[PDB]
Amino acid sequence: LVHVASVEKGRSYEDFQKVYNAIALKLREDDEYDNYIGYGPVLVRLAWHISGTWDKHDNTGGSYGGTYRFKKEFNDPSNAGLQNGFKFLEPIHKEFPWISSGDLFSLGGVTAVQEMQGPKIPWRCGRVDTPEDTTPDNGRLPDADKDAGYVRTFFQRLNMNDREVVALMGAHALGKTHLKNSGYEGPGGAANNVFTNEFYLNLLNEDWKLEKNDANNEQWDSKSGYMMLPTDYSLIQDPKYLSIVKEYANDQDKFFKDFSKAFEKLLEDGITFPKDAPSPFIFKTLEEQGL
Ligand code: HEM
Repeated sequence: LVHVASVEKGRSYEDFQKVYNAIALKLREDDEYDNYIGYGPVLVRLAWHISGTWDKHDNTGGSYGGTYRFKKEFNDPSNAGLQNGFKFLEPIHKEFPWISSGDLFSLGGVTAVQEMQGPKIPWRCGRVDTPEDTTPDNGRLPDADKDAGYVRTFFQRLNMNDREVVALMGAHALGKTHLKNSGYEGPGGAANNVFTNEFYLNLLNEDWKLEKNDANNEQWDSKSGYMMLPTDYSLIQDPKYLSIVKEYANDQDKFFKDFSKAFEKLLEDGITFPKDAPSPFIFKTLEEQGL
């Protein structure tokens, strides 16, 4: 399967910076969502789940085709709760009907991270919508109730290595688990709509307790009111993972730099970019624009 990036006709940096600003302006406006967390965390989760279907072996799945717009992927049990990120973006797609679905879902994730004061993420245009029959089947996204060997093995399919996996998981400092979506409940920290390295700090400094929640699932709970998933706590159980966790709890700039590279790579897996294709765009935030 080859998927070649095709820039939307005649579009350039300024067009996509207009779509960025539209998403970012609505993130500021619709602030009440999920008890004032706002839409940013569900939008970086949506960009991860449309990319996380990729399989390196046959180049199926991935962010290129925008296939989450089809019922099979929209109704995947693993995507429960992401309909709220879709409905947030649907106004903006009506306003810029020329951007492809893959591009709009991935730029929403980029915009949310930078607007929640994360690192800049280089983003590239050119994903092309593909037919309903290209939609990957349910079951390619990871279970939460498993251990470190499962996480390592699952992420080899998206060929991410240990460092990349640990840098990507730092995004679980954002938002929260919702019992009616996943059977898990609670936030992982106090700053859950500002991008920081707090996931790593909480993992190493809190007093975790294995408890059973109302959906009868086990999760790691702390006195402070935070929770960690079994696959999250996995990172301090494995010796290779645990020493990268310590590296990111001791250096927030290295965390930001490595997250930026692994999230771009995540979003680009499966796509062939021609050598005459434009460079990756670095978008300015509303704040850097005085907007
Ligand atoms: C083995 C890996 C992973 C598993 C099992 C997993 C699982 C989960 C689960 C069960 C939730 C709760 C969903 C809900 O109830 O609403 C969640 C939320 C979230 N995850 Fe993951 N995740 C994984 C990796 C990642 C990665 C790599 C990213 C992003 C780079 C990510 C970003 C998020 C975000 C931002 C949320 C919060 C959503 C919200 O607030 O609504 N996840 N994760």
